[PDB]
Order: sequence, then structure tokens, then C-alpha cells
Amino acid sequence: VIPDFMSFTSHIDELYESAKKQSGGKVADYIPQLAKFSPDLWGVSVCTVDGQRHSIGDTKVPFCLQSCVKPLKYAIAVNDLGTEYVHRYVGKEPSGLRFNKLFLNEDDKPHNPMVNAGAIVVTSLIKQGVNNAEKFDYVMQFLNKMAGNEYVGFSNATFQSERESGDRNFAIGYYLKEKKCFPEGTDMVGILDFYFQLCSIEVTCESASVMAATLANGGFCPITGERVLSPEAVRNTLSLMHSCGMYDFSGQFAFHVGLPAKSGVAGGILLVVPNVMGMMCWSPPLDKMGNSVKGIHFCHDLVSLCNFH
Amino acid sequence: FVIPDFMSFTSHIDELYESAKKQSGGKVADYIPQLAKFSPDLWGVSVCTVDGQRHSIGDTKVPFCLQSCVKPLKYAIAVNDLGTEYVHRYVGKEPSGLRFNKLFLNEDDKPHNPMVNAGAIVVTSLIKQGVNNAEKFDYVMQFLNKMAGNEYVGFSNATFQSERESGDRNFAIGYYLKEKKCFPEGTDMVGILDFYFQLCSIEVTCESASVMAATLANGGFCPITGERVLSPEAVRNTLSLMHSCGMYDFSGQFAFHVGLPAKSGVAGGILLVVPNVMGMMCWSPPLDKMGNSVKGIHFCHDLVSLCNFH
Amino acid sequence: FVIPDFMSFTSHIDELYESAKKQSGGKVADYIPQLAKFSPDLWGVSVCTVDGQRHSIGDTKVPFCLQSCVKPLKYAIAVNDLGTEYVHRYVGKEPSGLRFNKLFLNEDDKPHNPMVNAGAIVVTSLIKQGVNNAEKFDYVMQFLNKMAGNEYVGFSNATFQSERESGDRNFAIGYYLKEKKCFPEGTDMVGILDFYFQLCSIEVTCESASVMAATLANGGFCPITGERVLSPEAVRNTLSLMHSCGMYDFSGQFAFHVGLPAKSGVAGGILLVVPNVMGMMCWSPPLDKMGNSVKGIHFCHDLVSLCNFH
Repeated sequence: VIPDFMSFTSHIDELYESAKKQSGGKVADYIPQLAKFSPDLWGVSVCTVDGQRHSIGDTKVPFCLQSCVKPLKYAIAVNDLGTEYVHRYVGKEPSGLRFNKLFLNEDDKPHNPMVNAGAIVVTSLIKQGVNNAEKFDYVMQFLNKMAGNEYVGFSNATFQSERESGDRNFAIGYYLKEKKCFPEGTDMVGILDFYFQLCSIEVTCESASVMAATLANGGFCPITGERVLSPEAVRNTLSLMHSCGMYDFSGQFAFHVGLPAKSGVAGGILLVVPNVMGMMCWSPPLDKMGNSVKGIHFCHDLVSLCNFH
Repeated sequence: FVIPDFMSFTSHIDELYESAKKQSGGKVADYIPQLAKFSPDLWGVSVCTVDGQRHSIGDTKVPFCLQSCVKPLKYAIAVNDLGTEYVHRYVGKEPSGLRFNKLFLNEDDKPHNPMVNAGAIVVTSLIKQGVNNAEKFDYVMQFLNKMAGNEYVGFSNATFQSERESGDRNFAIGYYLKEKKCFPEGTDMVGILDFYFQLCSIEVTCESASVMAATLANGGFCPITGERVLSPEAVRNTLSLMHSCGMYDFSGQFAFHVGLPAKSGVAGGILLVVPNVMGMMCWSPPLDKMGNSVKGIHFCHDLVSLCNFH
Repeated sequence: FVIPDFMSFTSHIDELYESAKKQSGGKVADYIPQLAKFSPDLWGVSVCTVDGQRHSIGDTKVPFCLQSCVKPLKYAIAVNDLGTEYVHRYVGKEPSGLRFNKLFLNEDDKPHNPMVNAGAIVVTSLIKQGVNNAEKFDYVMQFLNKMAGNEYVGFSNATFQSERESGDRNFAIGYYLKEKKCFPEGTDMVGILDFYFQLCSIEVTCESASVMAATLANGGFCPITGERVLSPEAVRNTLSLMHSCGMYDFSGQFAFHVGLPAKSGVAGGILLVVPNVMGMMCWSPPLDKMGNSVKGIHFCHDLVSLCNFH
């Protein structure tokens, strides 16, 4: 794909230093398990679709996939069930408001699988009729296949704090239950618990870069070469990420970078350059809107230097 | 040389034309006689690549007005004349998530994007401040003629009169914008709305609109004459805005199925751009419930299902 | 060093491993699918001397949950944090003489020992009072990482969920203890039970568990790092409790044959300590009718027959 992973790596290693010289803002402070990471942590990982890899910085420190798991769970649900069944319950258009807003569209359905309501509904669609242990096992095996048997684990310390502080998520779940937005025969409390478990899965920059690369490749793992996702699933996931991946900021992002990227509250930016590569940027500092300052600066510098877009 | 066949491509184009011709249609205007006089049987397609290759099928010689297909063009003109930083100082770039005619602004008291009515009015105001309306219209007309490669671009007086005597929602939006002080210093709101109504009444043919879209596809260089008419930044911003909020609230769903920058007009015209490949204009007066031609939507869906694109 | 040669001893350990490998086995879990998916062929042994020397034979890199081998560690943590006199104010120090999952207290209406389920629940309640479960788990994990010499210690979520929806007897025991006022003032029983289920789901390998047993044998000093992790009173009380009722109603027979402090879990794990000598961990999913690994029991018996120890 890139016949210059030498000078290209030099460009990456200079954008890294360019983005390192930032102060930024806060980290998180909503749970103690994320307001502990040192602000000076800053790492970048890149995996091309041909298997070539390159990492620079603190790319070996595990961190939770707080909000970067929504594209992956949506892809899993679409692959298991299908586009028409998955979108029978959720929409495919941006809402124009914050991700934690308590309102539905004109059809009394969640606007998209990227807002909290859509994410909860999509979580309710995975492996119906089975207990949470088997659901978690299935999702973890799918993620291990996605990342090419890299480091994927569970952070129980984050899961306990997140589970006892999701009042807005509980309100959204009860609102969805009252409006009959769930498939028949679903326990809302168990669905919310499984959602909290999924949000607590932790990876490094290497495994996240491999996941982004396998999304770019079209369901084929660049390292192993095993098909993990159907083309329809990855295409729909990329479309959703481009449309409403950054919530109300998304359009502005598409105005400047124009690439499918997803941002988490743990200071993680997972971006995909289709047919080219997948990258993960980690910087626990966050700005006022909810994105890592170093990650956003790196994305802007990357799109300014190389054409991409 | 981007598509070096133009024989099987045109064959598939005609096949899709015939397939989409079977659609019944729908209500066209039902509110004014100017747009209600067009028979539903009219349906034409025009394709122009970035090499000068042209192909027109159906009835592509019947002029029609550019109701909402002129917003990307006026935004591109404003960006080219002024600059991205200045033009986006007054309007936003994120989709609103509601109808195009809703009376509300974002957290910065600015129009959400140049594609909504308020954004279009502000962008119209931004063009050639402190000049007579006749000079502004002449400038825009010559810019459109240069962009279309000296094709047929004209004016429809009856349509302009109908819009100016029927469009009071735009007057409400303009007064609301003037109250919030969203206009540049030293502008007249009534003249701005008159110029907006004049711009909305410009009429073109299908081949001229296809060349106009192919100009954006090529990157500011006219596929026919080869003269540079737009800066690359203006074309890039126009394409980004069209992909984000080209079809308003429905736009995202469009991007889920077709995934191409397209703009829809009240006069049943779909102007779509395949970047670095080509541009198409599909005219079909009959409209669906949300203001889009059923034949144009069906043609776009069939095309994206046939060829890879997206 | 404790073992001057550590070369013939390694050969003896290998011979013991091969001798014990010939056993057929039995059932594994039969109650949850997380522990029922392990193949019977898995069989590993890890030995760590108090001076840092290590030796592992077999599948010693496969993680497994510390089902019932965490009770000595949690009791040691509680004693180190609080004190011997405060910890035993709530639990006894004598064998009950019956099964571990028995709903009865001694003459003082207290759990018989910290090894039965009631004593384990009370000791869990005694750890880090007045704090939420997240910080309790963080503290316990930090203590285990310090004790294990920064080896592999992690969490198994699927096993944890299985325990949550499979632990009816533990809920009955917790309610029985709550009725009899066996808990410290200001405690939520359901939170204590959830924390107990979390603690039982911590997973390690044979290497880390061997290191933990080595620190227990060394008197709170980790053989690898050399950092004091436990007080002498804590390790002495833990060893005394393990020797008294480590294997429940079978423990006496163990003390009649092996005579070493050992703890057995339902995940096919035997954690044994030879004081002032070394610590060992044996893993074999195959279990007998009494809840012990057949390979581990055979290995322990033949080891105590070959070398003096006892």
C-alpha cells in the first residue's frame, strides 16, 4: 500500500513531536479509574492494510474502549443479523444534538447507533435469548479475531465505577423501555449491565490500530488474513462513523479531516483511512467538548500534510 | 481516460433510464401554476465526465429553473471570492437535524450551514457587498456561464415573480436574521431577499447542469474549455457541505444508500457529482412527499447498486 | 541457598510430573460452562524456592481462576490491615468438622474459621470498610500484584458472571449471617457478596501462584523482588489456618499423609507451601468426588513419599 514506510514513518514521527508540545485541558474526573492517568501520556499506532506496523510513544499502556466500541458492536450486530433487521430498530441519520439527549426521532426510534440510546438498542440486538456470560464470551472472541490475537482484556475497576454512575444511561434505558423500542423478551437491566461490561473492555494502541486496519481492509485482518466481517457490515459501519462519529462536532470534523474517526472519553481516537491504513491515538487529556487535544491536533496535522480526505 | 469505454457505460445508463421510466410519480407543486404546468411524463438524464465525454438521454433540451441546486454554486462563488475563514465567520458547517425552513439558529446565533434557507440568505448577502443588484446578477450570470462552458443559462421572469409574491417564509427568516444581527454591516435585507429570489429563478438545461456538476467533479477546471474557474478549497468545501447536508435531514440516510454528493431541487432536478469521475443531472418534475423526484431517487439508487462508486 | 544443587531436585520433580501424568481423571466443573471447557489433558506444575529459583513443567502459562485459593490470601490481607485480635473477634479458628457450605455457627454464633464459606464472607466484609467496591478491588489487586512479584494477575469476567447467577448457597449463607448479626456495623450484605464473587474470579497462572506461595513460605518477603509484603503474624496465622482446615473435612487426612499447608480450589488448583523451603502450584482440571484434582493429589502424595518434608 505505502512503498515508503520509511519516510512516511519519519513524517509520523515528526507530527508526533509537533502534537506533543501541548498543555490541553482536563482528563475525565467522572470516574476515579480514568482521572489517574498522567497527562503526559501520548502514543500513536499505525497499521497498514498490508500488515506493516509502526508505533511511537506510550503504545503499551492499556486503556478502556469507553465510546470506541460502538462501531465494533454495530458491526457485530449487522454481521450477525443483517442491515434490514438491525435498522428496523434504529435510524441512520444524525440527531443534531448531544449524544446523551432524551428524545427519539419522528418514528419513535433512536436516531443512529452512535448516540447512547442507539448504542443501548444495538446492544440489545446481540445474541438474543442468552445470558450475559455467553454474550460477553462471543463479543470477546469476535474482538480477538478482529485484533489478530493482540492484547484485549477486561478492566473490572473501571466497570464497577461506570456501573454505579450511569444515571443518564438508566434514564435512557427506562425511556426506551416505556416507548417499546426493544425486541420482544428483553430484560432492560441486564442489557444495561452488558452495555457497561462492553464499555469496559480495554486494549492497547496496537490492538486498536489492528482493529482500525481490519475495518479499512474490508473485514480481512491485515496480519492473519482471516475474514472476520462481511463487506456490508464494514461499509455500513464506515458510513455511520463518517456521518455521526463525533456527534454534533461530526460535520465540522468532516469539513477538515474528512475521515471516519471515533472518539472515546478515555482520550482515544480511532481513525480509519479506507484501503490505506488504520490508526489509534491515545492522550488522556481532553478538551472542553470531549476529545483529546493531542489526538485532534495530530489528526489535523496529518490531514494537512498528506492528501487523504 | 478515467472511463475509457463510453459504450457499455452508456448502455447501462440507457438501461437504468428505461428501468426508472416506469415510475408513476407524484404531486409536483399543487400550490402555484408555474410549476404545475409541467407534464409528469418529462424525464431526462445528462452525464458529463471530466474528459469532455457527454451523453444525454430522454428530454434534455427542456429548460428548468434551479430552485435549490444553486445553493452549492453560490456558496462556492462566495468562498472563491472571499475565503473560507471569512465566509464561515457568519454561517456554520454542521447539519441542523431539522427541516430546511425551520426558524432557529445554533449556539453561536448563526445559521447551521449554507444549505438551509437562513444559511443561503446569509451567503447571498455575503456576495459583493455594497453593490447594485444588477451588477451582482451580471457577475453571478457570467460566473455560471464560465462554469458551464458557455452553455444555455437563462432567466425565468414568471417563476421569479411567483416566488417573490409567494415566498413569505423567506421574509420571516430574513427578518429573524436581521433581528439577531447575522448580516454583515451595511446591508439591506429586502434587497438581499430580492437577489435571492432572482438567483433561485435561474434556469438551465440538463446538459448545462451536467457540465456544471462536472466542473465541480474535475476540481474547478472546466471539462470543456479547461479554464480554471474555482479555487480547489472552494470546490472541496462545496463537496463536503453537499455530502454532509445536501438533502437536509434525509441527507444522512442518502449517504447510507448512495454515498455521493448530490443536491435536490423543487423543480425535480437531482444534481449529483462523482468526484474525479463525472457529473450528472436528472430532471423529473414529479416529486415525492419530502420534495425529491421519485425517478431521480430511483435512478441514483439503481446506479449505486449497479456500479461500485460510493 | 535453600537447595544447594537444584539440579537433581529438578529431575526428581520432572519424574514426579511424568508419574502423575498417567492418571485418568474425573469430572471438571459440571456446574458452570466457564470451568467445564478446559480439556482434561491440561496438567502443570510450578515451583519457586524462597531464594528466587524457579522451575515450571507443563502447561504453566494457561490462566485459571483462584476459586478457593484466594481465602488464605484474603485472610492474610485482612489480618495485616486490621490485626489478629480484631479479625478473630468476628470469626473463630477451629475446624467445623462438616462441609464448607454448611449453614451453622459455633456456640458463640460466629463462623467456625476463615476457611468455610461463612468465614470467608465475614473476612471479605472486614476488608477496607466504608469504601465502594471499585477501590476495594483496586486495593486487593495491588496487594496481589505486590505479593506475586509483578507476575500475571488478571480478571475473568465470564467466570464472574457465572458465579453471580450460580451462587444461591452463598446468598443463603449471607442472609443467615446478616440475621444473626455477624457483620460489622454499617455493611451492605449484597455488596459484600458481590465483592466476594469478584475476588473468587481473579485469575493467575502457575508461575504467579507459585510466587505467592513462595512469599507465604518466606514470611512475607517476596523471593523475587525482596520487598516485605506481609507481617510475620499474618503469614503465621495463615499457615496455621491452612494446616488446620485448608482442605475442609479432608484436611486431617492430608495432615496425616502430606502434613503441609495446602489449599485446593474447584478450578483444579492446589497451592502448597513448604515453610522456609519453597512454594508450589499444581493445576489439573480433572477433579475427584471430593473436589480435588486427582493429578495434584497424587503428585502431593508421591512428593511427600519421596522427599522427607512433612
